[PDB]
Amino acid sequence: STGSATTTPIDSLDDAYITPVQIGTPAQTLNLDFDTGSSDLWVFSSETTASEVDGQTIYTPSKSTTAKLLSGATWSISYGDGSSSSGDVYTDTVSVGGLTVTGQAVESAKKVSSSFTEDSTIDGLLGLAFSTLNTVSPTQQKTFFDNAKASLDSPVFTADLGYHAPGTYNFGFIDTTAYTGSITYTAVSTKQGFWEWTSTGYAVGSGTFKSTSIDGIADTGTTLLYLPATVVSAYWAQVSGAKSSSSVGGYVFPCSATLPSFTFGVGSARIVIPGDYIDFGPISTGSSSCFGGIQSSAGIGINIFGDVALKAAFVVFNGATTPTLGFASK
Repeated sequence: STGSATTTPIDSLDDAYITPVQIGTPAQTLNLDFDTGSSDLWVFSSETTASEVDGQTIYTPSKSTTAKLLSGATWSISYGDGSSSSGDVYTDTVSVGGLTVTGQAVESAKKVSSSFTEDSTIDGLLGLAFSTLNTVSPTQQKTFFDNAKASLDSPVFTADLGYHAPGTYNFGFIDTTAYTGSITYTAVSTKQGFWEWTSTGYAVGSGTFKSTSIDGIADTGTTLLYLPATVVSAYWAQVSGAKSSSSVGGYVFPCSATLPSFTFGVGSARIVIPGDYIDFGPISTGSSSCFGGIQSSAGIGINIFGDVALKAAFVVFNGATTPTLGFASK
């Protein structure tokens, strides 16, 4: 089997991407944030504290003939921005882009933090990291991809995120029309539960490439590119007026700037992020200070190749017995 679904930015800055997902019978369609950095499929639901729902579409298990309470199971997750959610668990039929999994754990939110309530465009998350990170207790649950894998034509999914435009998530096949040149594959460590890999270096603009190993994760659920402070300083030093602002919480730059590109290495191959991809606009409405799309990972504890980086590539998440990651230009 295969599946293919369009993913769409939630706003004009590509702050996140939502993908329609069918849950239950008859289908209830929710727009979920596909997150290769976590491993829980959770949804706003009829069980979510009413004051914490503000415009989201909810899953109502009682209206699904295929929903079953997973008795005794609970979940609770925190994310990198300090947001969180928790609840109980149903199993139900879940389909993405025509690909169907029966018995998928659907984690129903009883509580969500303010950041989730305030974002009316995201109805939940669909985690695509390794199932070892799944938070369901006392019986850990598998991701949608893990459950689908055996049925897939090939044990892969691909992320093809757009810049200020829709893109595609494919399951079970590699669309050879969706990228240019060849795909370069690179090793993955699953030791931390992530799609963790080592970039071979970077360049800033038309500058010379610096060969240096940068360990990090391929994370569709993070907006920006988070890299070591040395790398990030070298980038922003090429932008007149750019500075790290403690009050804003990262590098800012004059909105009048033209940003240089940023290149990262994948083996002997190179992915070029255009400068425009690194512009996240005014820090507040009407400001002439703009927020940068490359930020330091210092104090996160891991480097993160988030959407800023991934949307410059066609990315293969290869879930074969020995997992790997593939990157191509597009």
